[PDB]
Amino acid sequence: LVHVASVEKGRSYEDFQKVYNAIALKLREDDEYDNYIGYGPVLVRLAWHISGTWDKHDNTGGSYGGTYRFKKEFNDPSNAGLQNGFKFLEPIHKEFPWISSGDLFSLGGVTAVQEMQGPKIPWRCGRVDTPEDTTPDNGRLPDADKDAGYVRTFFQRLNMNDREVVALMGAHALGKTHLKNSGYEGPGGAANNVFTNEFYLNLLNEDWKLEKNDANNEQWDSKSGYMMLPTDYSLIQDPKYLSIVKEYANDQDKFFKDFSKAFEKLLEDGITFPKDAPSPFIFKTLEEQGL
Ligand code: HEM
Repeated sequence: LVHVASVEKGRSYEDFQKVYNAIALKLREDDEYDNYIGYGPVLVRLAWHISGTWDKHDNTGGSYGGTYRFKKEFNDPSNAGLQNGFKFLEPIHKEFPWISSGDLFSLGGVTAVQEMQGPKIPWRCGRVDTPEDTTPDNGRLPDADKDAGYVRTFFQRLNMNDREVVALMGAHALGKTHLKNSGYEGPGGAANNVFTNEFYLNLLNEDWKLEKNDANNEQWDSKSGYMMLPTDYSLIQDPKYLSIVKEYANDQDKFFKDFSKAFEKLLEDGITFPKDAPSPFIFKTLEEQGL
């Protein structure tokens, strides 16, 4: 399967910076969502789940085709709760009907991270919508109730290595688990709509307790009111993972730099970019624009 990036006709940096600003302006406006967390965390989760279907072996799945717009992927049990990120973006797609679905879902994730004061993420245009029959089947996204060997093995399919996996998981400092979506409940920290390295700090400094929640699932709970998933706590159980966790709890700039590279790579897996294709765009935030 080859998927070649095709820039939307005649579009350039300024067009996509207009779509960025539209998403970012609505993130500021619709602030009440999920008890004032706002839409940013569900939008970086949506960009991860449309990319996380990729399989390196046959180049199926991935962010290129925008296939989450089809019922099979929209109704995947693993995507429960992401309909709220879709409905947030649907106004903006009506306003810029020329951007492809893959591009709009991935730029929403980029915009949310930078607007929640994360690192800049280089983003590239050119994903092309593909037919309903290209939609990957349910079951390619990871279970939460498993251990470190499962996480390592699952992420080899998206060929991410240990460092990349640990840098990507730092995004679980954002938002929260919702019992009616996943059977898990609670936030992982106090700053859950500002991008920081707090996931790593909480993992190493809190007093975790294995408890059973109302959906009868086990999760790691702390006195402070935070929770960690079994696959999250996995990172301090494995010796290779645990020493990268310590590296990111001791250096927030290295965390930001490595997250930026692994999230771009995540979003680009499966796509062939021609050598005459434009460079990756670095978008300015509303704040850097005085907007
Ligand atoms: C083995 C890996 C992973 C598993 C099992 C997993 C699982 C989960 C689960 C069960 C939730 C709760 C969903 C809900 O109830 O609403 C969640 C939320 C979230 N995850 Fe993951 N995740 C994984 C990796 C990642 C990665 C790599 C990213 C992003 C780079 C990510 C970003 C998020 C975000 C931002 C949320 C919060 C959503 C919200 O607030 O609504 N996840 N994760």
